[PDB]
Amino acid sequence: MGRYSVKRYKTKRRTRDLDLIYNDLSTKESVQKLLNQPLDETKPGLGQHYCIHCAKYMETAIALKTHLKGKVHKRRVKELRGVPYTQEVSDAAAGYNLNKFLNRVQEITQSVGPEKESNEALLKEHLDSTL
Amino acid sequence: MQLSWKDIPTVAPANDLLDIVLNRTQRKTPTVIRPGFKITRIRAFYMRKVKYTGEGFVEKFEDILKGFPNINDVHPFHRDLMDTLYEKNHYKISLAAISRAKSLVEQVARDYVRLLKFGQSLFQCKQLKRAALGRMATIVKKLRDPLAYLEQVRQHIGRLPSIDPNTRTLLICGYPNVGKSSFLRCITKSDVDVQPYAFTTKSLYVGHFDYKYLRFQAIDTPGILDRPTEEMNNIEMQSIYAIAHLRSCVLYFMDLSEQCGFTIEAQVKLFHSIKPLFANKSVMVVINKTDIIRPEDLDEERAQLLESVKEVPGVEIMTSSCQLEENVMEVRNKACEKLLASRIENKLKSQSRINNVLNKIHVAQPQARDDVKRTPFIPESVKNLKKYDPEDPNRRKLARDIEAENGGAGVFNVNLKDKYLLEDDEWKNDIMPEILDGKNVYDFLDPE
Amino acid sequence: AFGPKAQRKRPRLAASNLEDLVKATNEDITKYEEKQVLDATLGLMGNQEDKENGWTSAAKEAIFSKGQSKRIWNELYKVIDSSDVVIHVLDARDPLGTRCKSVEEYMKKETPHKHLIYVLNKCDLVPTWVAAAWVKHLSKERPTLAFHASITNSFGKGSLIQLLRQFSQLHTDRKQISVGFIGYPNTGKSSIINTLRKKKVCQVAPIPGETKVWQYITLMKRIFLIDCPGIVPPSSKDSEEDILFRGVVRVEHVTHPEQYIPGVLKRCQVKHLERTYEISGWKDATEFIEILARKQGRLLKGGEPDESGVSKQILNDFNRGKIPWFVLPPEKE
Amino acid sequence: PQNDYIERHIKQHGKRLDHEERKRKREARESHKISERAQKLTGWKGKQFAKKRYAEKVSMRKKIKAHEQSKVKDALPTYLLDREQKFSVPLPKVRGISEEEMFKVIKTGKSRSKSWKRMITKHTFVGEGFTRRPVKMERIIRPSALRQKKANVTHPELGVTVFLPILAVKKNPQSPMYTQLGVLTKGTIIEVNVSELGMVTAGGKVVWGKYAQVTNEPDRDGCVNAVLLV
Amino acid sequence: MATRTQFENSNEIGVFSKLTNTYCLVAVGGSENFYSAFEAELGDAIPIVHTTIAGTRIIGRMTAGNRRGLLVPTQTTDQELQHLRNSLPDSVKIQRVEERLSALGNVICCNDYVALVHPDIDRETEELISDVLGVEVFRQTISGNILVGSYCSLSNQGGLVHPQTSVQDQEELSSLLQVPLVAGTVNRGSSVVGAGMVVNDYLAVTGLDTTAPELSVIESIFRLQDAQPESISGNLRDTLIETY
Amino acid sequence: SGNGAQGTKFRISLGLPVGAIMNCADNSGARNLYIIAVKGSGSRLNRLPAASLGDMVMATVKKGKPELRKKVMPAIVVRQAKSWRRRDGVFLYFEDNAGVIANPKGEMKGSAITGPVGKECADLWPRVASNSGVVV
RNA sequence: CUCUUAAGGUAGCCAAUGGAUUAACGAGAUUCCCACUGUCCCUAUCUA
Ligand SMILES: Nc1nc2c(ncn2[C@@H]2O[C@H](COP(=O)(O)OP(=O)(O)O)[C@@H](O)[C@H]2O)c(=O)[nH]1
Ligand SMILES: Nc1nc2c(ncn2[C@@H]2O[C@H](COP(=O)(O)OP(=O)(O)O)[C@@H](O)[C@H]2O)c(=O)[nH]1
Ligand code: ALF
Ligand SMILES: [K+]
Ligand SMILES: [Mg+2]
Ligand SMILES: [Mg+2]
Ligand SMILES: [Mg+2]
Ligand SMILES: [Zn+2]
Repeated sequence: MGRYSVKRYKTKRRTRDLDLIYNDLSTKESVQKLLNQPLDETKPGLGQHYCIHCAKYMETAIALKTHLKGKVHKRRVKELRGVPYTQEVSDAAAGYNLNKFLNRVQEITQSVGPEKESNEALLKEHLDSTL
Repeated sequence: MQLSWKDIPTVAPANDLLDIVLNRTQRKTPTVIRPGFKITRIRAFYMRKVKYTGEGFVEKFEDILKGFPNINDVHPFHRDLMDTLYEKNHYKISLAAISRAKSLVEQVARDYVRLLKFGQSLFQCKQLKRAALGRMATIVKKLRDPLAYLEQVRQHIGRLPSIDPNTRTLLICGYPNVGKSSFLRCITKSDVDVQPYAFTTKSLYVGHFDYKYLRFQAIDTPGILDRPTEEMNNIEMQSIYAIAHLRSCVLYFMDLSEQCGFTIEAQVKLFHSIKPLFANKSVMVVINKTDIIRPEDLDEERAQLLESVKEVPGVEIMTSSCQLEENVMEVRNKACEKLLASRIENKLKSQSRINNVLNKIHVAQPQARDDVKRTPFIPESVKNLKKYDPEDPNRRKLARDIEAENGGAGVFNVNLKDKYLLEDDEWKNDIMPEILDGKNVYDFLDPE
Repeated sequence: AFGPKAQRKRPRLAASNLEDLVKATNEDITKYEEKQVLDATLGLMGNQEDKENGWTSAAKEAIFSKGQSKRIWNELYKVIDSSDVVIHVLDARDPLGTRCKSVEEYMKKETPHKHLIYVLNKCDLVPTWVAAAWVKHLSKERPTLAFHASITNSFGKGSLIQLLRQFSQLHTDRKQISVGFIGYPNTGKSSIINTLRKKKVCQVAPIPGETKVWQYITLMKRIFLIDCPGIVPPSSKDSEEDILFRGVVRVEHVTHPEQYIPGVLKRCQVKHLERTYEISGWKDATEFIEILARKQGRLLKGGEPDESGVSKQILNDFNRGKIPWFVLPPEKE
Repeated sequence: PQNDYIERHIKQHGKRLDHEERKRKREARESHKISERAQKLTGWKGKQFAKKRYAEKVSMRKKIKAHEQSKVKDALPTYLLDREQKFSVPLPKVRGISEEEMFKVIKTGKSRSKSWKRMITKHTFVGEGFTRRPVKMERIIRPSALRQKKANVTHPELGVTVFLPILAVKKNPQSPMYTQLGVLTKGTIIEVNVSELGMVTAGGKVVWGKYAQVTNEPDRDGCVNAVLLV
Repeated sequence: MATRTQFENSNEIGVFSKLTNTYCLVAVGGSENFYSAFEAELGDAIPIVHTTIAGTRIIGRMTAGNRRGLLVPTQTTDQELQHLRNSLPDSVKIQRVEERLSALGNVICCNDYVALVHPDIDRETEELISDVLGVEVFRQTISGNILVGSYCSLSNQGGLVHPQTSVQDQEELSSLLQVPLVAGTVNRGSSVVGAGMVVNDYLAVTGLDTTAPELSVIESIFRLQDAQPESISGNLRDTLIETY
Repeated sequence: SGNGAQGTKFRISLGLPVGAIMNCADNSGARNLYIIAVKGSGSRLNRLPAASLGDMVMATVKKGKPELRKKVMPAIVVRQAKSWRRRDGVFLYFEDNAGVIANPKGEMKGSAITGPVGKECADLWPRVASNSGVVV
């Protein structure tokens, strides 16, 4: 309603969603494709220096280093730590497709969880080494 | 190429055009001006009159000039045909007269608007405007003859058949009364008149047919007389230009019964005379009217003449009768085969249309890859189904027939529940509940 | 000839015989096929193919029709009617581009008593041999004077003044003569008048169309100079690119200058461009624009290069003479 | 359809069954229709209808006269047959034109307070080598759109008119001031180039300059018409 | 056994219809002329079902199936799913699929034995295809063209691919599908053949604007008439050279 | 409802007036489209022509191929950000405005469309439905 | 009596520079771009 909320969260000023960023961080191939990109003028920094968690392009390596050494990135990482909250969560909260939600929960706990954590750790150490 | 010129707007005569444009000025521009008004207003009034009238004349002239074909830029067959029909010299001179009148009218309009810039009184401005309009009227009335000529030419040229010179063509030629229009009637659905006197047909007539899924055109011509081009007339020149320009298969028709009024010697002489016309085109000699006389029971000298006709490479003699469906179809198919062979063999000598043709002609094939059986599946009901006859007393009634007998399209309300395959036919018109106390019934609906 | 009352039943000029007739038809068919190939290599590959797709070319901008205004041409005909001597001012970089041949032909046809001469201005922007060759080639038609217009440090001022004094001496019974300056916009007509007066008496600006109405300037007691707005004669061969590279239109009012930057690349030497902008390594106009924008810091929001602004600045540099270039003069004979 | 398909369709199927009777009754009604149009059409349409009726009646009378005249019943060389074609001036007195009509006041200045400029409102001949005076000293203004170079000159003998170039303005009857300004009004004597008329003196000299008198008002009709003085 | 018709003056038969070996689906829009065009050739031999998918008429583009099953997207309503279940016999399975690519008819090209699929479909969608439709599944593009369902028309006898498919790609796809493949057009030059026509082992339905050479190519490659084998391209070579 | 369209078109909330820039969803090389006209739009004093989902517009390319630029071409709106009502009973909207380049007969220049395509537009234009990978 | 078109292959001779195409500054006059928006489509609502 108010001016700040309207001019920040307008429809045309939208940013990438948490579940999409979770799916980008889940697999190592997605991490590689996001880290290694062709040089594109339409993106800042020629498409380089891209924070996957924040889904944001920085202009320079020093800018990316400063962004990583900050609370905004830490807030985004803490937000991404949890369950990605698909529509199955809301359905189960209403009591709908409960077995489907439980299957997704156990799959997240078993398979997609530790692999995504290992990918995050490898991405962090790669950024530390290359920066 | 355009092949058709029916979309030419009506050409008014000189007096009618003058009436149209002048009355358009008087209706569509304001007419009341007072001498007590400002001189600038008076000058604007008369300048608008002059400019609007000039624009009307120029618009009409431009509609004339854009509509008519450029005779020197069309395909040479169309150029020769239109030169024979309308005398290209007169055609171009009349259109140049229209162009010159357009330029002169524009000059008059510009000059008198510039003059009206300095008008001092309403009387002087009115005199200048009347002078401009009168000079325009003089220019337009000088066009009385070219406009009549061009209106006649427009009417005649809107009705010419569309002949593509780069498609597949069966040309029909010969003496008058040998059966050319009869053959065109047999092989196409053209309505060319068939009458037992010479020159019933005075222009080219086009028919069409399909052979091996290919669209063929067929040109029936007025008959040619065994005369030199110096004393040849325009009607015969239509046929001469058709044979000269259209790359095709030519069918030269001969009447051996001499019912056409021309002797067999005359027909052979005409064939040998127009022999230079069809060079590097397919040629065939069709002997019509085999139900009156036949080549086999002719005279010895006449047989020698027909053999001399056959001597010319690489023509072929075929018999036909315009009451013989099988024979006219056979001669049509032989001519089409010769024309197709010529076109395909000519394309075989070209290298441009090779790789794409091979790609679009090749049929890929599989090979093994597993010991798995894959066969077409046709249901027994399908293979026992009887072919639907639209014209039959005892035929299955279709959904559209039921719709038309009930309400018609857009009024008939089909019941989609009638096709339900249920355990009980009384369950077809059952309303399936969907909501009960804030719960979707469908996500609870389950066996066991 | 034709109609219900037609009496023409035979062709007027019948061919000799069927062999000549078929030879003529074969010749006509071959000529038609060759003409169709030659015209379809361009037109059907260009304009007519777009008609199938329902495409239409972008509407022509009004900024390219500047210099063809009725007010401007009214001023031009006024100064010609008032002038005894007419000085046609050409650009030393492209004098054939800046020649107004239609106005020259009008002057030689309708008013033969008016003396038309050439002044080749901006000779300081071309190599000396280029200016000499252009003067020699234009002197085969008209008296041509090389000039560099500047109030303080000029070239050719004394020669122009003595030529004007000679014209006055020839017309010594006219009690005064008028010398009207005509030519393309931005050739430097007002600059030449200021050079002759040794004072800024006519307004001068790099932007085209600074002068709008005529102006009388008293050079000596018997010599008047007439300043005229620049004129661009209409034509069909003169494309928008040619008009833009003649320094005619205001670059701020054009739509897509990146489409014209390849014209700059074709008209300028690579070494000259790389010396002017301190950049190298581009292989096309888009990369040239992007490299220049990144070097100069002309970034949009988020770091996107400002291609349109950089291209407009490049076009302005080309037209205003911060990038060296010239059109080669005709070969020496 | 192709060629004369409507004519062939009439030949093959005929016309509508009531076509002849319908056409006949329309042609019978035409007389009543003509009278109703003459008495009912108003304004411009009525005037045009009456004008056309008069022209048709004149043409019909001429046709009847020609038929009855047919029923009652220069010495050119061979190479020219079958090929078709006091010292008082014709206008000794013309309408007088005052300076008020001839000239128009042109006001100058930012507030339009100075009125020394005059503009000639009539057509003028300026001659060869005309250059406009400087605007600061240009009192008399002859606008270029009103300047003339040629006139339609009619020879009284042989009855022809040629577009001839003007050479000079000999005498404007209004005033010698208008003569020296080159004003072209009705009655003005001008000199015209008659080279294309092929006139030769009795002594053999080719005549290429003669006098003509202007017979129209060019400011009213946009052109100069003149009669040669032979 | 190739007929031509229109759905409300439109040539895109595959957009508005779905034809398998055991059933036919037709959009409900308008009159009964489309239904009767199918019914004149099929009789009451196989079920012909009026249907809507998410309230739309584009049922051939929204649905996929063969003689053993029918797949519908997640946008299909429960009432439409129930109507399809009641109209079709139990021999044909019906499955609603949660897939990001909802245009299943565009992204799946299948017959009774094999199925080319969009290369970016989900693994569970692939398994569901292999289960319900009972076919082998290959992720493929038709000469770089995704939407294999719209750019291919396939039966158990042959296949028609869009004409810009190279010969090597045609050979690879023919080896994958185990049917002869030809490159051609439908509806007078359209490249979208899968959405231009519908075909099964004994019937083809194309648009009215399809020409005689295109119809002959379709009949030959799909082996419709008994006297029309798939190797009569040698006999139709003359007409194909003339047409191309 | 425009030439090439299949049937009638119920009224959708207008989102894109003339002068708006939408994304290009096809794979023809263009990046965005600048709306200069709306086909079928009525005439009213001071009222801008405006497009909605499923409409055909005349557009120019601002970003994309230099060959494709500087020409006016038909486009079909396939996504809009202004919310509109469906007769099934929900208001809905997309995150962006997007169209696809087409000929006057509603046939696509491109071969694929990236991102979801509205049901209304897909049902109105058969070639859009044929080139759509996702219909909502 | 005589005068001007000798100059030549993308930067010269002649005296760092060859300049006023002058930096900086300006409630001076003007054009364009990004951003931004109720200027507008098209108006609605709230407070004193
Ligand atoms: N007995 C017989 N008469 C024919 C045959 N073909 C044409 N005719 C007659 O010949 C007359 C003229 O034929 P027509 O079509 O006008 O030939 P065209 O003038 O050369 O075009 C017609 O009245 C026909 O009845 C035929 O095969 N047998
Ligand atoms: N280098 C150079 N620049 C010139 C010369 N003459 C004019 N200019 C420049 O060209 C621009 C336009 O000059 P202007 O006299 O207004 O051109 P006009 O439109 O013909 O009057 C001005 O910015 C001048 O500085 C010259 O001889 N040499
Ligand atoms: F000719 Al200008 F400013 F362009 F005086
Ligand atoms: K200027
Ligand atoms: Mg005949
Ligand atoms: Mg100036
Ligand atoms: Mg308004
Ligand atoms: Zn971050």
